[PDB]
Amino acid sequence: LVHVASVEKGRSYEDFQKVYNAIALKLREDDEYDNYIGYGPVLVRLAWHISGTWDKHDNTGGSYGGTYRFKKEFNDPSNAGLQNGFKFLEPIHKEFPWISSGDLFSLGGVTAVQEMQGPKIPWRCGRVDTPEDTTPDNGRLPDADKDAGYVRTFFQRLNMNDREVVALMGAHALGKTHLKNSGYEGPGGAANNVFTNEFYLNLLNEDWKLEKNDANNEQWDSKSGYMMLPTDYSLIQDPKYLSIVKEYANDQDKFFKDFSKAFEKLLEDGITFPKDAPSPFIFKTLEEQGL
Ligand code: HEM
Repeated sequence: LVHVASVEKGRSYEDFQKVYNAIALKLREDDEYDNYIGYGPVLVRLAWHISGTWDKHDNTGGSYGGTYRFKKEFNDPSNAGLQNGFKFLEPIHKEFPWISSGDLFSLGGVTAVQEMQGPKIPWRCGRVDTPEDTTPDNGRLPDADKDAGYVRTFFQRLNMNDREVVALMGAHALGKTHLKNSGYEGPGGAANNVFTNEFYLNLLNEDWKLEKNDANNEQWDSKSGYMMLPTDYSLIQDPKYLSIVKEYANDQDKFFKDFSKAFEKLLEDGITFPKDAPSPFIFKTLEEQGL
């Protein structure tokens, strides 16, 4: 399967910076969502789940085709709760009907991270919508109730290595688990709509307790009111993972730099970019624009 990036006709940096600003302006406006967390965390989760279907072996799945717009992927049990990120973006797609679905879902994730004061993420245009029959089947996204060997093995399919996996998981400092979506409940920290390295700090400094929640699932709970998933706590159980966790709890700039590279790579897996294709765009935030 080859998927070649095709820039939307005649579009350039300024067009996509207009779509960025539209998403970012609505993130500021619709602030009440999920008890004032706002839409940013569900939008970086949506960009991860449309990319996380990729399989390196046959180049199926991935962010290129925008296939989450089809019922099979929209109704995947693993995507429960992401309909709220879709409905947030649907106004903006009506306003810029020329951007492809893959591009709009991935730029929403980029915009949310930078607007929640994360690192800049280089983003590239050119994903092309593909037919309903290209939609990957349910079951390619990871279970939460498993251990470190499962996480390592699952992420080899998206060929991410240990460092990349640990840098990507730092995004679980954002938002929260919702019992009616996943059977898990609670936030992982106090700053859950500002991008920081707090996931790593909480993992190493809190007093975790294995408890059973109302959906009868086990999760790691702390006195402070935070929770960690079994696959999250996995990172301090494995010796290779645990020493990268310590590296990111001791250096927030290295965390930001490595997250930026692994999230771009995540979003680009499966796509062939021609050598005459434009460079990756670095978008300015509303704040850097005085907007
Ligand atoms: C083995 C890996 C992973 C598993 C099992 C997993 C699982 C989960 C689960 C069960 C939730 C709760 C969903 C809900 O109830 O609403 C969640 C939320 C979230 N995850 Fe993951 N995740 C994984 C990796 C990642 C990665 C790599 C990213 C992003 C780079 C990510 C970003 C998020 C975000 C931002 C949320 C919060 C959503 C919200 O607030 O609504 N996840 N994760």
